[PDB]
Amino acid sequence: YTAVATTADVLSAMGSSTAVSTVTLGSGITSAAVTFAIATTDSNNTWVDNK
Amino acid sequence: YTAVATTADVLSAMGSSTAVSTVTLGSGITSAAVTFAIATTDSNNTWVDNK
Repeated sequence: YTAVATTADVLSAMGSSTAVSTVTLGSGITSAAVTFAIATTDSNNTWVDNK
Repeated sequence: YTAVATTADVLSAMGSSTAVSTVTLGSGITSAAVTFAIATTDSNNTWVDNK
């Protein structure tokens, strides 16, 4: 009743891959990265805030 | 030399259909509209500024 409560859930409502492309294309000042390979061949791709 | 010049071109830089989906999905406070049918079925769709 002093600090606001949190009811975090795994919604996955943003699940669509095309939707993720939309949000990562028109994002603000961001530094989003992708891990897309297994640990023996893993990598991270870091791109522009909004491109 | 006083009024700025204009060199507008047909860019089609957002030619990809998903690119237009991104710009109409991540748009600001807009009123973007779509006409998607011919004169005998012509209409217009108006939707939320960013949804």
